[PDB]
Amino acid sequence: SFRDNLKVYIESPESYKNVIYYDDDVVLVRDMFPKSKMHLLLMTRDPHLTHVHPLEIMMKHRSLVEKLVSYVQGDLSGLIFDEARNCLSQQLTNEALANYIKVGFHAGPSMNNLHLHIMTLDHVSPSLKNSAHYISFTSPFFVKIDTPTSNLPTRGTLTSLFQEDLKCWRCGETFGRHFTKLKAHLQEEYDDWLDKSVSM
Amino acid sequence: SFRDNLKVYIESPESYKNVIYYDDDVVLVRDMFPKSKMHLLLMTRDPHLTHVHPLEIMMKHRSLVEKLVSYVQGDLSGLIFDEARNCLSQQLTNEALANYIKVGFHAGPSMNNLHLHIMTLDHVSPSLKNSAHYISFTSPFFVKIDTPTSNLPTRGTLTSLFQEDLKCWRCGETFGRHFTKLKAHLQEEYDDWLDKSVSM
DNA sequence: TATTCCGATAGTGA
DNA sequence: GTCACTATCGGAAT
Ligand SMILES: [Zn+2]
Ligand SMILES: [Zn+2]
Repeated sequence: SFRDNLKVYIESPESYKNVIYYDDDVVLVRDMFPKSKMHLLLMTRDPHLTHVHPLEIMMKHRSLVEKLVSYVQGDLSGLIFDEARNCLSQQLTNEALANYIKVGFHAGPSMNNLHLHIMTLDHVSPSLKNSAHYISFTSPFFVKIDTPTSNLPTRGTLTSLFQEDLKCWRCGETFGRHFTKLKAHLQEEYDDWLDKSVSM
Repeated sequence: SFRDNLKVYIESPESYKNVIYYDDDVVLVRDMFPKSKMHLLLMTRDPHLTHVHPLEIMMKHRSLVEKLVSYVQGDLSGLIFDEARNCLSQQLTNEALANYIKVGFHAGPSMNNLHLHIMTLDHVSPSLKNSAHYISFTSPFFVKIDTPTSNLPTRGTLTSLFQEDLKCWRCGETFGRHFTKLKAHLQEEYDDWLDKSVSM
């Protein structure tokens, strides 16, 4: 099944150059279809935990949540900032980049192996091809890793999000269902953010 | 306006080789986007009648209706059969062709100059490109010229027809909204009809 | 809400 | 229900 496509990264990380980190516990791998300039996946290698739904992970597996956050903010932090500088600009400091990165799970992932998204905010990417892509990362469907448990969405409830009008995440401008127009505007927003960020 | 596109044929039929007949009263012209193998338009040149709605023509202009029918069955009859043989097959007799030709108005034409469609039944044509095309010629939206007045549709009432599932005019097979599949089937139906018709 | 391919659907401009 | 262009929307296979 296509839904098991990610299992090869946790089973044989030694085989993939796009696996930019692995140890006995986790794998950090580049998303094959990046939905922002930088888009990485952090995957547990635990044979049981990998098949636990991310909302259940957030609710009842706080040790794993803390462990993943610890990887992101510690041992993988330098690596992630270098990936971001290569994907965006060498001229961007850790401080600028940290405020331009989000980390979270999809509330309804299609792939069955638990994967934590670590990505830049731009959503400027050739692989961003439709409204559902965009909405999945910019609505409550994207469950940020620091969401309090009492604020988690209920499994299966967010279907209707995907039919809503499009709004730019940065400035709030609306685009109805005109995805192509949104796309062009996201480019502009990135150009703007970059100019402002390097200008210090 | 694009809606006045046909007026050139009644104003200056002398200028167009695809005007296959003209006199002081009418013009017979090839449809520029034929929706069957043969698709002709018979147009009154009368400055007033040309802008009368076809349903009003059918209801209250019986002399013009009779005159158009007289052209079709009389002085233009040989011409129409030749067009049909060239468009379909030389091997088809007048008798076979007469049962494979329909004559009628659209209940809601876009073009403003009154035009009577004279066309073969096949609907096999590169210009037949969507469901609305097909439905416009095979439903009550196509008002056959011999429709009794008491059985005419009311102006503006047939909008909903265009959303219905597709059915083959010849054998009744249904295709949902799969237009491409209908198209392929119409080809087959034409091949079948042709084989049967020349086989005397 | 995995991608990709095809095709139906919708709005516009002329 | 003029055409033609663009883009959105929808199902199916993988
Ligand atoms: Zn914006
Ligand atoms: Zn049929």
